[PDB]
Amino acid sequence: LVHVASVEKGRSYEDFQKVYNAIALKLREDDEYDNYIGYGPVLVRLAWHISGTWDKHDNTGGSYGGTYRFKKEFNDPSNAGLQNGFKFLEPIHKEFPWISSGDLFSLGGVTAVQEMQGPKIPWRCGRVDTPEDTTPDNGRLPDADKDAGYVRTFFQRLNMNDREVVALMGAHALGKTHLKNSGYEGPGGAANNVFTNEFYLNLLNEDWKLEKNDANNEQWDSKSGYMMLPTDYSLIQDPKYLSIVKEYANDQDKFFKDFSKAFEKLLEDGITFPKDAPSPFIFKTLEEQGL
Ligand code: HEM
Repeated sequence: LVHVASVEKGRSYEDFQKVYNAIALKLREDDEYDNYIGYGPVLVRLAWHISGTWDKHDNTGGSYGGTYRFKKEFNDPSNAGLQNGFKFLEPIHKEFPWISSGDLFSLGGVTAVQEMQGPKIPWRCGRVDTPEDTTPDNGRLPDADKDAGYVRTFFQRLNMNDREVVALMGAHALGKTHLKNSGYEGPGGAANNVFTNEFYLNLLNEDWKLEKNDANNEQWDSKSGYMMLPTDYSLIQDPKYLSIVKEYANDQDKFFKDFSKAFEKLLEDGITFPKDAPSPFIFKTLEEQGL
């Protein structure tokens, strides 16, 4: 399967910076969502789940085709709760009907991270919508109730290595688990709509307790009111993972730099970019624009 990036006709940096600003302006406006967390965390989760279907072996799945717009992927049990990120973006797609679905879902994730004061993420245009029959089947996204060997093995399919996996998981400092979506409940920290390295700090400094929640699932709970998933706590159980966790709890700039590279790579897996294709765009935030 080859998927070649095709820039939307005649579009350039300024067009996509207009779509960025539209998403970012609505993130500021619709602030009440999920008890004032706002839409940013569900939008970086949506960009991860449309990319996380990729399989390196046959180049199926991935962010290129925008296939989450089809019922099979929209109704995947693993995507429960992401309909709220879709409905947030649907106004903006009506306003810029020329951007492809893959591009709009991935730029929403980029915009949310930078607007929640994360690192800049280089983003590239050119994903092309593909037919309903290209939609990957349910079951390619990871279970939460498993251990470190499962996480390592699952992420080899998206060929991410240990460092990349640990840098990507730092995004679980954002938002929260919702019992009616996943059977898990609670936030992982106090700053859950500002991008920081707090996931790593909480993992190493809190007093975790294995408890059973109302959906009868086990999760790691702390006195402070935070929770960690079994696959999250996995990172301090494995010796290779645990020493990268310590590296990111001791250096927030290295965390930001490595997250930026692994999230771009995540979003680009499966796509062939021609050598005459434009460079990756670095978008300015509303704040850097005085907007
Ligand atoms: C083995 C890996 C992973 C598993 C099992 C997993 C699982 C989960 C689960 C069960 C939730 C709760 C969903 C809900 O109830 O609403 C969640 C939320 C979230 N995850 Fe993951 N995740 C994984 C990796 C990642 C990665 C790599 C990213 C992003 C780079 C990510 C970003 C998020 C975000 C931002 C949320 C919060 C959503 C919200 O607030 O609504 N996840 N994760």
